[PDB]
Amino acid sequence: RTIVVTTILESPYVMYKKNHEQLEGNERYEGYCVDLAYEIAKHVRIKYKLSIVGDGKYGARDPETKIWNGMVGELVYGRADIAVAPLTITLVREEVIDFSKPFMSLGISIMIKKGTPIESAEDLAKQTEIAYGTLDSGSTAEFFRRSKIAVYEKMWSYMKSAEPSVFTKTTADGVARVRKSKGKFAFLLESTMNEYIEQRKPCDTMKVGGNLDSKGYGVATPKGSALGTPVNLAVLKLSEQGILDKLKNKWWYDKGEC
Amino acid sequence: RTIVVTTILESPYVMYKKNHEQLEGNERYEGYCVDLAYEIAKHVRIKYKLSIVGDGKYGARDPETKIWNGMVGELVYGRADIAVAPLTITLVREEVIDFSKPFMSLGISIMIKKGTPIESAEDLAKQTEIAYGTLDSGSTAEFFRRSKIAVYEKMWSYMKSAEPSVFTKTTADGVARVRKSKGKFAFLLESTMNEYIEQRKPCDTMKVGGNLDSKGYGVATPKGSALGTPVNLAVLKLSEQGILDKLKNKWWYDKGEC
Ligand SMILES: C=C(C)[C@H]1CN[C@H](C(=O)O)[C@H]1CC(=O)O
Ligand SMILES: C=C(C)[C@H]1CN[C@H](C(=O)O)[C@H]1CC(=O)O
Ligand SMILES: [Zn+2]
Ligand SMILES: [Zn+2]
Repeated sequence: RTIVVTTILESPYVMYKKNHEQLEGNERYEGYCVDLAYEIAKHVRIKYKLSIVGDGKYGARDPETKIWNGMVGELVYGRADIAVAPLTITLVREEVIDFSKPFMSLGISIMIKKGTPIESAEDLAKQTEIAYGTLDSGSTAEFFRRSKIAVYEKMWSYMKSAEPSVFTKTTADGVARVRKSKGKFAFLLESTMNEYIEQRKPCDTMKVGGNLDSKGYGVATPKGSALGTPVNLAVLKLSEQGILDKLKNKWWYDKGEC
Repeated sequence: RTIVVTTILESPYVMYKKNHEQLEGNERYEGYCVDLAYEIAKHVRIKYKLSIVGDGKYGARDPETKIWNGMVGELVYGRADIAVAPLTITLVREEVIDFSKPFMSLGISIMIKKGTPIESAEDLAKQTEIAYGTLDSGSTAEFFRRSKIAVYEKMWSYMKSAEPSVFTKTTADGVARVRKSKGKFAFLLESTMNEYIEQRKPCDTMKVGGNLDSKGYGVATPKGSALGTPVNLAVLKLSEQGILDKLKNKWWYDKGEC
């Protein structure tokens, strides 16, 4: 009856409101994905409750246990009805859950500290003075792991052997490390996050080059679900009324501090 | 057994090869969508035959007869198995057919003759010296028709009353009219086509501003079809192996004459 929407803390998708400790239920949270979930639930006509996923992950299958973790896992095992999050639409995920058409478009991109002499992945690849890394798990790591393009294989071989580790746990962590490494560390992250951070004080980062790939985030539901179709048409309607553009502007640029 | 793939002539998606009159079947054609269809059919393991849609349309429902026309129509009425074309993923279409995840990302955009004093839709909207129009039917017309954003309503009201008609039949026609109007006509078209034309001689056009929206083209199949799922995973695989990027580069930029 009250449907379970699994989500995850990630700025500016889902964040605690300033006085969250005095608040209850969905009121604790705000952000792009909270507003999206509200809009979708209005069109599909459902009451829902946002739940932060317990294990803090997006969704991968353990090669040993074959268990899906994260939000994908909550859907696969029947413990959530919908996931609304910056969940990258990937083939291994699409094989076990259903994604809506993308609510957001993006690509893997490069974050540098202002003044770093790097404009492209090719600049990074041909050197070692400036270190570079992805998140430890997620779709970006996986892009590099699986790539068969020369530049990207190089980069992956470099990252997978670099001492000490170039990979980081969270967006915050990768960003802190760009900001503290005096130009000697670039972070490979999705363009959406990169763009957001660039408009945040201290305004010492920038996105450089084009993106390395082209993909989307999708709202996810379990296979066979009766919410699949209405959720999909809901994303398209919202896209077509301009509401997805409006919410991106709201959370990325209306408040931009740079 | 040999599955019917409906398509349409549109450069550089599907074009006649130089010696097409001496050739037979799928060999008559080349382009981005011909290569896509080949790649998809390889992964899904199907033999197929490309058919140019008889009525030369993409897909709309007549408000009087309720008949779907064009490629969408061929799928809806059972006369084609798959459509592979620059078919924009729209809600009214998604309600009657199935689209794969997008194979290409894009948006409505502005084409000007080089030297026209226009950088944005806002520049166009606030004036009449420089005329502007969309194709007569398609997703772009429909964007403007349905928009509730102020700038775009203005533009739509202007276009729907302008004398003589600002709307044109085909991409070629809109382009010819940009090129012959001495800077007094701008064409609103999808960014993909705009980008292609900009790399074609006489190199007298350019794309200006950002896009007005964000959407994709999808491969389409009839609702309930056994090819739906494999086609969808096939697009994602191809996206993930870099083949969609490779084909775009091939048809848009490898040969670019500007
Ligand atoms: C925030 C992180 C862990 C997520 C967000 N989208 C990707 C995902 O859906 O896997 C991850 C980012 C990345 O891999 O660069
Ligand atoms: C080539 C034309 C008629 C097609 C291509 N995509 C759009 C469609 O799928 O409707 C149309 C373009 C447009 O509306 O600007
Ligand atoms: Zn707190
Ligand atoms: Zn000919």
